[PDB]
Amino acid sequence: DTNQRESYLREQMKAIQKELGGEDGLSDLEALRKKIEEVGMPEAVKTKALKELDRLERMQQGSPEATVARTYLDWLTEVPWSKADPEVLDINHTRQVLDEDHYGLKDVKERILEYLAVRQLTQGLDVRNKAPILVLVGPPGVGKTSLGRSIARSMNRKFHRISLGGVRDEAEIRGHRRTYIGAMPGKLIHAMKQVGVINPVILLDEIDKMSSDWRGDPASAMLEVLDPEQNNTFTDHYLDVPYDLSKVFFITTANTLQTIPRPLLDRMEVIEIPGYTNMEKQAIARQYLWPKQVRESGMEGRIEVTDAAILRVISEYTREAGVRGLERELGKIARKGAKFWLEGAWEGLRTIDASDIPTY
Amino acid sequence: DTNQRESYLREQMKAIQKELGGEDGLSDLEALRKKIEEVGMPEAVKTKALKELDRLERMQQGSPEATVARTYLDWLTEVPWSKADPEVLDINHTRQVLDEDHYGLKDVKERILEYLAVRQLTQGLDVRNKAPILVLVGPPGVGKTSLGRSIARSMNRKFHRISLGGVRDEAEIRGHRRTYIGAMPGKLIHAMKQVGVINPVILLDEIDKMSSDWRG
Amino acid sequence: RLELPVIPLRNTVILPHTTTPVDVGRAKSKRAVEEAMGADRLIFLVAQRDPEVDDPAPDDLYTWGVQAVVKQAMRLPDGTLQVMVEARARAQVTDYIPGPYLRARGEVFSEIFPIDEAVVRVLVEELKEAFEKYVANHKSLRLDRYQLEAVKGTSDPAMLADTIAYHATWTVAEKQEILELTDLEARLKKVLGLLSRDLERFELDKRVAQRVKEQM
Amino acid sequence: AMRLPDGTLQVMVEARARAQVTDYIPGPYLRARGEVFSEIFPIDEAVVRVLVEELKEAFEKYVANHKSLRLD
Ligand SMILES: Nc1ncnc2c1ncn2[C@@H]1O[C@H](COP(=O)(O)OP(=O)(O)OP(O)(O)=S)[C@@H](O)[C@H]1O
Repeated sequence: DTNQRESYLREQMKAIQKELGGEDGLSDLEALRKKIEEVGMPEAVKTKALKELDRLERMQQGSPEATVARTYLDWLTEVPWSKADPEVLDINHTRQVLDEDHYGLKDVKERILEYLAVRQLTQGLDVRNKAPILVLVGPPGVGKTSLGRSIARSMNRKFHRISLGGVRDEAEIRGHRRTYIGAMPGKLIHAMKQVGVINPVILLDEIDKMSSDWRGDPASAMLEVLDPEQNNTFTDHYLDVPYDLSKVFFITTANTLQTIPRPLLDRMEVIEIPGYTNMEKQAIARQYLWPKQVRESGMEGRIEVTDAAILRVISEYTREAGVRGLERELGKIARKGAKFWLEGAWEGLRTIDASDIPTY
Repeated sequence: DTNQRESYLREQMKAIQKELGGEDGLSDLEALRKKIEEVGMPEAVKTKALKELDRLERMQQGSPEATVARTYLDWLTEVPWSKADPEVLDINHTRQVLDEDHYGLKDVKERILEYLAVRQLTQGLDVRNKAPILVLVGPPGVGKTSLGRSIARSMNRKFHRISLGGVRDEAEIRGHRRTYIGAMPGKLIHAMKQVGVINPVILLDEIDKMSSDWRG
Repeated sequence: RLELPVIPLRNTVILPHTTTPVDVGRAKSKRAVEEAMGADRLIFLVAQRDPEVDDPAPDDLYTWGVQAVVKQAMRLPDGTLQVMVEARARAQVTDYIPGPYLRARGEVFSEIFPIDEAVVRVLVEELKEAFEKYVANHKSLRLDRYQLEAVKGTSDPAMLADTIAYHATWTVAEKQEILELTDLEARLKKVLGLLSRDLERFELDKRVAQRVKEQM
Repeated sequence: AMRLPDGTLQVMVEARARAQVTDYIPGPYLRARGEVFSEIFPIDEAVVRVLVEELKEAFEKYVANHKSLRLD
């Protein structure tokens, strides 16, 4: 009875197939095979998938190798295959966006609007480009990230970003070959995993801030994803089949010309980003900075500052080149305005002149 | 019909699980199924629990898929869902609380006034932040966590402490997918399973004493 | 009727207009049997709860008492007085008079015939076909053929309704909810829904039965 | 008409026609002005008869859609 009744219990724990509950997953990784089939994948990916799915269903318990194999299966299926985005095939919308939201960027938006125009002149939107991918160089916090977000909004494809600065090896740009629980791909595969389409607008953060010493040089991997003739055959260390990276746009950022590595310095379009002047940041603070401090700290129509006091702030509370320091000062003004308003609203609309600034 | 047929699955397989040769599940798949579909928690819990049914009906001893079904089920259920403490929204209350709990330098008190006075203006038909998160810097000996529990008591919220000087990877704060026990979930969901409401104050201790020892 | 003797029913409520056996094993019910043969063969049958206390209680009864005209009453020397009762209709129980033997007064029959009887006859024919399908399919789960034979050739809709509701096997709470429903169509809708639920768990039994041969 | 024993005036009437109130005489009791009849007789009775038959079929469907919400 101990053998036969337990065998019939095995018959029950498979033969119920969880019924209504089993409808989802179809008995543990039938639905993952279904989702291999559902996602339109390259054929080498599908052969690797079906092969290592046959490496699965092998008594998962007592085998964390089957756990990391199902993990690899998830990455394979979750990675977006044949899922695109609508684009904009005009340069006019990018003109209206970067004339609209970001205060012209003083002249250099047109040097961007030539690059996007040249990119949309390339016929068929073909894989070969032999072309640069628009590096941005400039002192920190000058709108470059929101510049890329704007360019993707004009593109009407979703922006993304990954702070790749400070990484010491290739082992999390390519991942590593699977051997245990906790096996992980590169950061780029994480990035395009949390982007559910196969043609995003990817913005690199700190290529010049990469570090090298041990566990393989990631500069090979950035070079391998760098060239449009090369990123189409970018393969992994976690994954196997080379991934197609032609449709994926790569805006990149940096901070220093002279510490980006030599294979990543050639074939690149250098844009030296400027920093809005005092009065230009005054104009910025008047319409897109202090209004957002007002709109996020919840004080619309309940406070105001004179712009000579904004001159007093920029001349006295922020000597950084960018706007993040001025953003922090205007945040502190927003917070002390919230306190001095929640002390009892003495006015229906406050008045911040240049006098009481070391009181707010 | 789906719920009653799954209840028929509950009834048949609770009659089945009593004599299992798979014993580390302890026949508690249907015992904890009372909060799979007789649950007063949202359709995230319902859909997760429907997949837990697919994660039941499995054996044990070494990497069990059904023990991790019930451990995951408890983790989802024990973690509060749409359960909230009544939090008092007052700032002068905190002026008394920080007067009754500390001697005070009377300087940082103004800073938490700044932040909480912003917190009084949480608008937009919800509570959305886009705001700083109060880094506290200074000696360890100074009553920082005392200040935090003062703020938590001032807000009628459950103070906790999980420290991040002791995490080296995204496996002590991130999880692993529920297919084996011996995967143990992270610190914030540890502290959130500790609390019975979905809204605690959490103070973080010594963020600067963290390192990337292993890959990641 | 009023102040008639009360016999607690054995393990299930006896629905009207079905030839059923009623066991009388306890002496406290035997005294009310001896009283009920002094009431012109008419018994106000009030059922007790599913855990049958050995003596009838003035708090464990049900709120519906059925009046039964005794076709014949045979006595047996084994200790059980099996009585052949053919009941008429449910009636409400106002309150409980303690015994033993128990007494409970009622009123006129709660079965009513409302307007729009064409819909009533359509529902009777639909429920007759659905119960014929339920009886013909449930040969594996032991549904009898005399139960299907005893529901053919009925004059009142209450005849077929209560007889079919007795001839299908489910719990006591659903039968109590049926006897609460004095409407002529709501009882038919309830029986149709319960038959659909039983046929769907029956389908669930064949689903697990296919995956029996699959996964063997 | 007749008088109910509980203190209610019960009257069985059939309405004649619609009218428009021009001026309101103050009350109580209330007074109304208007016309003796302002109804419109059917013209082009083929479409009217088609509409009557369609309304009859739609009302038959409406009363036939009830299963536990019975109507007279
Ligand atoms: N033309 C502009 N130049 C600089 N900052 C701007 C400009 N337009 C808007 N901003 C503000 O810039 C802030 C966010 O961007 P920044 O701090 O300038 O830089 P970032 O894009 O966040 O990071 P970078 O520039 O890539 S290092 C917001 O508060 C915007 O209001």
